[PDB]
This record gives sequence, C-alpha cells and structure tokens, in this order.
Amino acid sequence: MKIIIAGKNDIAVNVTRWLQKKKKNIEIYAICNANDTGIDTFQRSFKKYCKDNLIPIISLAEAYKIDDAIFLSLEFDKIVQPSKFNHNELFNIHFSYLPKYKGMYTSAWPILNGEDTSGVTLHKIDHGIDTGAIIAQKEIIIQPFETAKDLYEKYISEGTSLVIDNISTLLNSEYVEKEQNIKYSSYYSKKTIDYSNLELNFSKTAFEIINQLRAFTFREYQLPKLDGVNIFLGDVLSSRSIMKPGSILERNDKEIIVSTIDYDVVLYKDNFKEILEACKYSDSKYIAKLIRAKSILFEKNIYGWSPVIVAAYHGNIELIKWLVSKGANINDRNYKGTTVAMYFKDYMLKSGDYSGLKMLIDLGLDLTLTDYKDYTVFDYLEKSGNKNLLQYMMAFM
Amino acid sequence: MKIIIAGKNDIAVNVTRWLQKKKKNIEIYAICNANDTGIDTFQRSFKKYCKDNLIPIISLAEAYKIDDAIFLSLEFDKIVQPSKFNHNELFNIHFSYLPKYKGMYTSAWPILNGEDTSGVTLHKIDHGIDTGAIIAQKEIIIQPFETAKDLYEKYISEGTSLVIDNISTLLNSEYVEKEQNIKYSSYYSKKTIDYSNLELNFSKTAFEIINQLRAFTFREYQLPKLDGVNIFLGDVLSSRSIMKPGSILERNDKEIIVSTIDYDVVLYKDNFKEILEACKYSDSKYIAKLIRAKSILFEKNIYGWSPVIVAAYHGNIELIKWLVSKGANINDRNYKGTTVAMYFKDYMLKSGDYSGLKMLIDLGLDLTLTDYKDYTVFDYLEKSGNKNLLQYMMAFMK
Ligand SMILES: Cc1cn([C@H]2C[C@H](O)[C@@H](COP(=O)(O)OP(=O)(O)O[C@H]3O[C@H](C)[C@@H](O)[C@H](N)[C@H]3O)O2)c(=O)[nH]c1=O
Ligand SMILES: Cc1cn([C@H]2C[C@H](O)[C@@H](COP(=O)(O)OP(=O)(O)O[C@H]3O[C@H](C)[C@@H](O)[C@H](N)[C@H]3O)O2)c(=O)[nH]c1=O
Ligand SMILES: Cc1cn([C@H]2C[C@H](O)[C@@H](COP(=O)(O)OP(=O)(O)O[C@H]3O[C@H](C)[C@@H](O)[C@H](N)[C@H]3O)O2)c(=O)[nH]c1=O
Ligand SMILES: Nc1nc(=O)c2c([nH]1)NC[C@@H](CNc1ccc(C(=O)N[C@@H](CCC(=O)O)C(=O)O)cc1)N2C=O
Ligand SMILES: Cc1cn([C@H]2C[C@H](O)[C@@H](COP(=O)(O)OP(=O)(O)O)O2)c(=O)[nH]c1=O
Ligand SMILES: [K+]
Ligand code: NA
Ligand code: NA
Ligand code: NA
Ligand code: NA
Repeated sequence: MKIIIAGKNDIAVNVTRWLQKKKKNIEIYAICNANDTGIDTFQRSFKKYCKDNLIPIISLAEAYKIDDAIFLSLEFDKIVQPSKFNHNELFNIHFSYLPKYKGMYTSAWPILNGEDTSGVTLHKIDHGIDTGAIIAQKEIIIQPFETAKDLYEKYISEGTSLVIDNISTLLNSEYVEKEQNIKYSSYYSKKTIDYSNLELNFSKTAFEIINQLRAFTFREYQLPKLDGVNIFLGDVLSSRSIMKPGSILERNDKEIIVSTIDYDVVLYKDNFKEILEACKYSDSKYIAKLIRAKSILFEKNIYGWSPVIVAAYHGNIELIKWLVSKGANINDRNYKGTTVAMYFKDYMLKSGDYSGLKMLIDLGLDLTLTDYKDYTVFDYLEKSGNKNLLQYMMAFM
Repeated sequence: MKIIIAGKNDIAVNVTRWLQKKKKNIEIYAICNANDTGIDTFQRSFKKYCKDNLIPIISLAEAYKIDDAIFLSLEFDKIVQPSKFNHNELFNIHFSYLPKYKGMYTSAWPILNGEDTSGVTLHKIDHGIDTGAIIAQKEIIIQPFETAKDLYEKYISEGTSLVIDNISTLLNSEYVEKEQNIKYSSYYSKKTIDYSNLELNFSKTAFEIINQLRAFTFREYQLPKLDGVNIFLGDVLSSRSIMKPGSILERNDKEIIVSTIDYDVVLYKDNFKEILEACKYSDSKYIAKLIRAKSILFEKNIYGWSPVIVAAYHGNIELIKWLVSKGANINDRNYKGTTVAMYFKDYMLKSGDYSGLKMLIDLGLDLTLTDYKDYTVFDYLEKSGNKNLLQYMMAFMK
C-alpha cells in the first residue's frame, strides 16, 4: 500500500487523483521532473498538484530505500538503476507501441513516417531505454486529419486508462512480463528534430509533406511556417509543378501553393484566431465557410479557450450544437479545468436566459465536473449567492 | 524499329546485350552517365560496352528528337523532361517497390529503415521523380544479414529480368499502367545521406545500428568507420551496458564492442584484405579463426577477387571446398568476367598439377562460361599453345 509516482503533466496528475479518490488508504510519494517549474500551462504541473494535495515530493535516492512501494514512471526524465531497488515492481508508461518509437517526440515521428497507428505501452523499467518487458499495450489509430496535438491527447487519455485498468496487477505483482522484440525496434533522440530551427522539407513527396505539417502542428509549441507565416494544415492537389521543389507557385490571402517532388501542395494559412472571434456570434453556416481543416474546430488559445468554450460563454447555442456534431467536446475545459458548463453558467447569470441549459445537457453537458480548484458549477453559484440559478440548475440533478 | 537505352552498369549492359542477340533487327542508341569514364569497375562501363559493339552514343537532347523510338532508362542520372519528346513511350526501371523509396540510395534506405523486402519497378516516365504509372513490379527479399551491395546486386539482377520479361510489350504497345498511389509514398534526396562525412550513430537501437552497418557496407565506395577504423558488420550481444551510447567498451584486433540504447553491439574490424592474402596458401583452420561475419568470405576487392578466386589461382583446393560449403560461388567472377575455372587453369599450368579439377567440376565448376572478351578457358589455352591442358580440361567439363 505505497506508491511512488515519478513523472509529469496531466497523466501524472490523473493517475494520482484517481488513486486518492479510489484507493484512499495508499500512501503516495512523488518525484517531479527537472523542468517542472510548478506552474500550469497547457500541461498541468505535477509539482504544483503534489504541493497542493500535501504529497511529499521525494528524490530518486530516497525512492531506492522505500522497499514496499511500487515505482511508477509517467514520463519521468531520469535514468534509474533498476537493480538498486529491493523489489522489481518498476513500471513505465511510454507513449508509443513498443518496440517502435522509443525515445523522443512520439506524437511527431509516427505521423512523419506515415504510420496509421501508434500506441501506449506499460512496461518494466530495465537496463534498456524504453526497453523493459511489456505488461500491457494499447494500439491507437491515428486519423488522417489528426495532428501531433491530437495524437498526444490520445496518449494522455489512453495512458491514464492503461494505468488505471492495470493498477491492481501492479499493486499485487501478479502480471506477466513479455520481453520486447529487437526486430523493428526504433529510437529517436532529441537531436532527431530541431524544434528551435524548424523548417519544412519540400524535397519530399506530397504525402510526406502533409505528414510534416500534421506532425509539426502542435500550437502550444509551434505551428509550421512558410515565409514567416503560420500554417494550419494543407492538402494535396492534382497538379505537378515542373518548378524545383520548394518553389511557391501561387500566393493569396487564404493559402500558399508549393511544388513538391510529385504532387503540388496547398498550405492553408492559420485562421484559428479569426474563427475563435467569429464564434462569439456567428452561426454555423458562416463558421463552416472559414474551416479548411476539421482539426481547427478543436484548437485552443493560450487560456485554453476552444470554439465550443467561446460559444458557450456567449450563449451561442446553435453553433455549439454544430460544433458537437463535428466532434467537439461538450465538456471542453481550459487550463484551470473550467468546464463549458461553467462558461454557460456565466452566460446564464449575465443574460438571465436559462432555457438553453437543457439543450447543452442533451448534448452531453456534465454539471458534476470539478475544475482544478475542485469546485463544481454549483459550488461557485453558492459562493456567490446566486440561489435562483442554483435551484434551477439543481433541478436537473 | 528504334530503341534508346539510357544509363549505366550491368543492368544497361545486360539489357543491351539481350536486345542484340534476341532483337538484332532493332537499332540501338545509347546514352551514358556523367560518371561512366569508359573503365569497367565492380559494374561494367556501358560506354566501353557501346564503343566495343559499335553502338552509337547519343545525348539526351538528341534522343528527345527521335520519334518512333522507345526510350528506356536504366540507372540513368539525368532528369528526363518527358514533354520534350514527341511521343509517350518512356520507360524506367527504378530500384524500389514504388511508390516507396523514390529518389536516391535505394540500396541503403530500405535497410536503414528495417524493411524485410524491397523491389524493382518498371514504370512510365511522367512528371515527377519516379512518379509515373507502374507497368510491372517484383518484390525482393532482403535477408537479415545482406549488405547494401548485396541488395544492389539483386536490384541489378532482378531489374534486368523484369525488363527482359516485359520488353516485348514495350516494343508492341501491349503493356498496362496503374497510377501510383499517393499513400505511403516516400522520397530520399542525395542530401539524405552524406557519404563524405559518413558517421555512425550509436544513439539508436541495436537493430538500427546493425542495420546502419549493413546499409553502409558497400566496399567499393566505403565501409563504415569507427575512430577511423573500417568495420565489416557485427552482431547483437545480450549485454546492456549503462555507458551513454557511443562508448567503446573493449578493443581488440578482431572487434570493438559498443554501448547502444538497448543491447551492446560488436562491430567487427575489416580484415578482408588479410583474409585475401591468407587465402593464397593457408588452410580452413586458419581462415575460420580469422572470420567473424561469415559473409566476409564473399567480399571482393576492387578487381573482383574473392576468397574463392584467390584460392583457385593458388590451387588452394581444400580452402575452395570449405568456402563453397560456407556458400561461395564455385563459378564466382572478377570484374572482367574471369571465372574461377580460369584462375585455376593458371594454377594448373604453373604446377602441372591437374588433379584437383575433378573435385571442382563436382562442386559445379563450369568450363563453358565466357569472360567479357567472350573467351572461354579453352580459347585461352588454344591461343597460348597449351594443347595438352586444353584437352585435359575438355575431358572433365560437364
Ligand atoms: C470564453 C471567454 C471567457 N471570457 C472571460 C470570462 C472569464 O471569467 C475570463 C477569464 O477566462 P478563464 O481564465 O477561462 O476563466 P477561469 O478559468 O478563470 O474561470 C472563471 O471564469 C468562468 C467564466 C467561471 O465560470 C468560473 N467559475 C471562473 O472560475 O474571461 C471572455 O471574456 N470571453 C470569452 O469568450
Ligand atoms: C554514392 C554512393 C552510393 N552508395 C550506395 C547507395 C546506392 O543505393 C548504391 C548505388 O549508388 P549510385 O549508383 O550512386 O545510385 P543510387 O543508388 O543513389 O541511385 C540513384 O541514382 C541513379 C543514377 C538513378 O538512376 C536511380 N534511380 C537512383 O536510385 O550504392 C554508397 O554506399 N556510397 C556512396 O557514396
Ligand atoms: C586472383 C589472382 C590473380 N593474380 C594475377 C593473375 C592475373 O592474370 C592478374 C590480373 O588479375 P585479373 O585482372 O583478375 O585477371 P584477368 O581478368 O586479367 O584474366 C587474366 O588472368 C587470369 C589469371 C587468366 O585466367 C585469364 N585467362 C586472363 O585473361 O593477376 C594474382 O597475382 N594473384 C591473385 O590472387
Ligand atoms: N533504466 C531506465 N529505463 C527507462 O526506460 C526509464 C528509466 N530508467 N527511468 C525513467 C524513464 C527515463 N527515460 C529516459 C529516456 C531517455 C533519456 C535521454 O537522456 N535521452 C537522450 C540521450 C540519449 C543518449 O544518451 O544518446 C535523447 O536525446 O534521447 C533519459 C531518460 N524511463 C522510461 O521512460
Ligand atoms: C518540445 C516540443 C515537443 N513537440 C511535440 C512532439 C512531442 O511528442 C510532444 C510532447 O512533448 P512533451 O512531452 O511536452 O516534451 P518533450 O518530448 O521535449 O519532453 O510535443 C513540439 O511540437 N515542439 C516542441 O518544441
Ligand atoms: K523532498
Ligand atoms: Na530537439
Ligand atoms: Na514539383
Ligand atoms: Na550524398
Ligand atoms: Na548501453
């Protein structure tokens, strides 16, 4: 009944928070990665979560001496001496389908290499990097429209789940170790991609080039650029410019068209900011005309505001309905964990118009959700003494 | 009526040969690569071949102007601008299973990526590099141990066959085309590997690093190095050393063991030349000791002498038998087409010891083969006046 969670970001926090609610008797210790500066971004800080839940934050030296613990690495950044532990209960979540794509930038390389699938892998920590034996594995399908950001989010959801599904095997040490194949194993270092001098390579096929776009589309770090201008995805055209690859063929307000090894490509200029503004008040027929790629309906600005969030804070229900039919999350959250329902609560208070709630509820809105300060929409309504809207909302429970 | 054959190496030569025997009627024009100096090497010079067979050599500019000729490009080094022709009977043999591995280094990249198979592809020349419609294809097994060179040699062989299997349908407009899929498409430029500063990268899996050695093992151009020391393959150990990958563990004279991302690997130093000299006169026993990577027994130096060839010239019969049991080719040739049976005949002349011939015939030695001058071993003995050894060798041929 002891566990050491060593790692970072949302998966570290999700697994930890699951444990606290569902196995309240377990003692939890944490180790944080070097560059966890204790501040939330588009990723939760695990250091911050741990300080706020009174989870003692230990070091690796101390971890070696805590004999009855299991040691769970959720993207931990430091090599560990597996034999130094007095037990063998040492696990790691790796964001790939091992033995492929060991190492770095696993939301990028599978896409770059034109993979259809990737995965998450729960394995033993061994003397190899990402090389210890497999315990549990999840194949993830990458969709042709999906970016690095989209795939990373799958890694988060699916890795969290993978841990939770297997948590008892781990806790009881009743799991089977199957050793990794050497065959088709791959590894990429941090040197494989220079994200500080990121340049698209057009001396490639059009298939490859779109796959670069997809792969490098991870807004919160960067977007790919063509001539100082951000791009959000692209498509293959039927034309084949004789121009040397890289040559810009046309240039207009919506796009750039380039010569590749084979088929020409359209790079769509990023209009995410325009779209998000429009979402305050535009109908879906107008918004649909603005979209050149589906994935952009689910992007977020620096606060974590998505199209569905903006639309909810402005009571733009007709648009919310459409967005959800395009696959948006009716319970989308910002980087404080603030839910769509919380944004709409604000619209309901500001407008006095409460009737739309049932519409959102029927779209899957969940009022029981808690933000990162652990407050529900009902809590906020009490703090602030808006008893009428509170009673109205309560009636749905 | 007419056919333009554009390219280099054994593929250009063998396809051109084939057309000359099996299609004398057809006029042949030839275009050559910039790096074909007219000197044979590990591949033949198409230019030398064309000069010696009085095949006219033309330029690509001149070929653009030749209507009612088929155009076939075989490891050609120039962009063919297809609309510059006034017809559309434009064909290329590419050394990949298209649309994978378009462009360059098709002997290295697939191995580097850990592929089981590659291919040769016969297609139309269209707009784009290796993009035109597929006519015929052959899948090719890459064996786990084979080098880039071995892979290249299969490309040359299988490419030649695919052209030969389909060349009539090209001449007679009876072929079919399927457009290439976009999906799974790849291209590698000349920049994708810098042979000049070829460096090994141990920041990789063992599998990847052995695949690195394989892909960089093309001796006539280079072998991989390590601290400047040439390397002939390696194996995957079971040790998982904690030293940051690239860290050289043990040096001896046979090998250097290295730290990887996962398992350590033994690189084997290139002693090939040492093996070649020892093959003159030493026995199975001494060579088996010299040998780490078995397939080093099938390497050739820049004239095409392998272990069996050197062994045959010095009548090292027991060494020959052992080498064949390892998988050497009993009729192995150098780069002038000179066969084992030719090297042996020189031993037979010097030693007067003819007795080992029967043993060789029974391993498959073939006395009917010709070199590139088109002489059998018989023709050489008859020219030099050795009627005796001539008739002896004839008595034993099958
Ligand atoms: C989506 C959106 C939000 N806002 C305002 C409303 C919000 O109070 C402020 C900061 O946004 P936030 O940081 O996303 O809000 P936070 O996560 O602090 O949540 C707070 O504000 C929301 C509206 C409340 O339901 C919640 N209970 C508060 O904690 O920006 C706008 O002005 N326009 C918008 O489109
Ligand atoms: C230049 C070079 C090549 N190689 C290997 C890798 C390569 O696949 C093989 C043959 O080399 P090449 O003849 O220079 O041409 P390559 O394989 O790059 O083929 C390309 O160029 C020719 C001219 C095209 O018609 C062909 N379709 C292309 O694939 O030898 C080396 O190992 N070291 C080298 O320095
Ligand atoms: C294999 C070998 C050959 N030699 C000699 C003998 C040979 O004539 C000369 C050049 O080698 P080569 O270029 O491989 O031979 P080439 O293709 O010129 O064929 C000639 O010499 C051989 C031995 C004759 O059977 C043949 N009939 C000749 O055309 O080098 C050696 O000195 N040491 C060797 O280990
Ligand atoms: N023994 C062990 N094996 C593991 O698989 C593992 C641990 N420890 N500890 C936690 C986590 C740590 N994983 C890693 C993985 C890569 C690097 C690393 O330094 N990579 C660099 C340099 C590679 C090199 O030295 O060439 C890179 O650029 O990739 C460090 C820690 N982990 C499992 O997640
Ligand atoms: C660091 C970095 C990552 N990425 C992408 C590819 C990664 O698989 C994904 C997740 O990165 P993350 O796990 O946050 O960082 P790192 O791999 O450096 O520890 O983010 C970028 O697009 N740009 C960047 O600068
Ligand atoms: K501490
Ligand atoms: Na990097
Ligand atoms: Na082009
Ligand atoms: Na190069
Ligand atoms: Na190592």
